[PDB]
Order: sequence, then C-alpha cells, then structure tokens
Amino acid sequence: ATLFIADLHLQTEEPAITAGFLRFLQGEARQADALYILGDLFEAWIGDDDPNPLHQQIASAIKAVVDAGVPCYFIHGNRDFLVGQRFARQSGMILLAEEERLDLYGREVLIMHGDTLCTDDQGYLAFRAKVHTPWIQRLFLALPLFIRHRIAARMRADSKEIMDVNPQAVVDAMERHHVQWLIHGHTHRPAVHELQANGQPAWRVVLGAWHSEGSMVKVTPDDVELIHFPFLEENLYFQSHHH
Ligand SMILES: O=C(CCCCNC(=O)N1CCc2cc(S(=O)(=O)N3CCN(c4cc(Cl)cc(C(F)(F)F)c4)CC3)ccc21)NO
Ligand SMILES: [Mn+2]
Ligand SMILES: [Mn+2]
Repeated sequence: ATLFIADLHLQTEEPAITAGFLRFLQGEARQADALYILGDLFEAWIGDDDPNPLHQQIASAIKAVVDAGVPCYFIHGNRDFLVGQRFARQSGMILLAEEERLDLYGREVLIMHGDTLCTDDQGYLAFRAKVHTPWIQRLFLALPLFIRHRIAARMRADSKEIMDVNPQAVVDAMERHHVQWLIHGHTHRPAVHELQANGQPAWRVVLGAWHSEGSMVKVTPDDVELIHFPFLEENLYFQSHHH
C-alpha cells in the first residue's frame, strides 16, 4: 500500500501531534511501499539553516523510514514552501513538484497540496505567486535567521475558514493530467468527492489536518482508504459499568 498524509502543521507548541507522527513513522509507515507528504508538514518554515530541534528530530525519524526501505516524498505546502534540499538530504526525502502524476498499482493519480485549486481566493494566489518567485525567496533566505524569525512571527501574529477548492479548477487539473483520481490536502475537509473528468467518473480525495487525531489516505491495488487514527497508543483499561 502507498500512504499519503498532509496538514500535520508540526510545531514545538503541539508536542502531541509530533508524538503522533513519530508513532506513525515507527509503525504504519514501515509497512508501506512509499510515503507521500502532500505539504504543510510543518506549521512554519523560514529555511533549512533554522536550528529548531524539532526539525532535526523529524528529519531523523523520516530518515529511519527511508533507511528501512520505504521511499519518502514531499510536495510543498503553503506553510512550508521554503523546505529545501538541505532538509531533503537530512531526512532522506525526495522533493517533488507542485503537481505529480503517479502510477499506483495501475491507477493513475494526481497529487498536489491543493492550495492552487482554490482559485476563488485571488488575494491568496497573488501572495502565493510572490513568495514562489525565486528572487524573492533568495532575498528572504539571505536575511539573518533572527530577522527571518521575527518576520515570520509577526506574519503569523498578523494572520491570526479556509477557502475551498474551485470545482472547475479541479476538472481542469484532472483533465490536464488525464486522471480519474486526485489526492490533496490544504482544505482540511477530509472527504471523497465524485465528479466527471475526461468523460468518465472521477474522484477527489481530501486529507485531514492533524488536529485531535491523525489522518492518512492508503491506496492499495484494490481500493482507496481515508483512515483516521489516534496519535498515541490508546491503552485499553476497563471502565466498569452496570446493567
Ligand atoms: O494553509 C492552509 C490555510 C491557508 C493559510 C494561508 N495563510 C498562510 O499560509 N500564512 C499566513 C501567515 C504565514 C506564515 C508562514 S511562515 O511563518 O512559515 N513564513 C512567513 C515568512 N515567509 C516569507 C517568505 C518569503 Cl519568500 C518572503 C516573505 C516576505 F513577506 F517577508 F517577503 C516572507 C516564509 C513563511 C507561512 C504561511 C503563512 N490550509 O492548509
Ligand atoms: Mn494545512
Ligand atoms: Mn495548506
């Protein structure tokens, strides 16, 4: 089976999510044919030279999955678009493009973070175009780390419902790639949607954010599974009752 996750928004202020992801990497992920992380792995990223210990702890945990024979892939989210090749080398992850077409047991599948489908938020897409301009990224990354951390903290303070996808953008993307299956995150609305693309039924599968429980999509030769699971090993104890 091939696994997909997104929208973990890892951060040191939410250690339960981190513990949940570490348990996922040490368990389920080790049995997978591959693991794809479709963006927003981290709640923030200001560049690979950031010494935040969480980054090294996550890199090491992913690298153990890779070393165990499970290739791991990353598509950037809007929170962590600055993840670069230094982190890719540290974690053993392979960085992919913003859209990729996969062969999953014969099923052709488009994968993407999903924010580019949200074409009714023209303000967001304009800002997105700016922070994805290479010369702007290179200027930001050249700033001292403490300056980047101040900029990012102010921006997060200033930003504190997610616009959903545009149905026509979905059809356009799925016809550009000639697929009947699309997996994405970003909208934080885990679901399976049927539509029509390329003159045939098509499906859009949406990952959940890791808010109170984890979420993954598991693709097998036989089916597509949207799975919700607890972060920690929920230890069984017997609550007494009476009838
Ligand atoms: O995502 C969703 C829901 C939609 C959410 C849409 N809002 C969103 O994404 N936000 C809002 C606040 C925020 C802060 C971060 S950040 O703290 O990591 N960091 C800020 C500084 N960044 C920067 C980079 C560059 Cl190149 C240039 C510049 C500068 F502006 F200075 F020029 C700054 C790098 C990134 C990352 C994402 C965001 N569902 O999935
Ligand atoms: Mn997200
Ligand atoms: Mn997002």
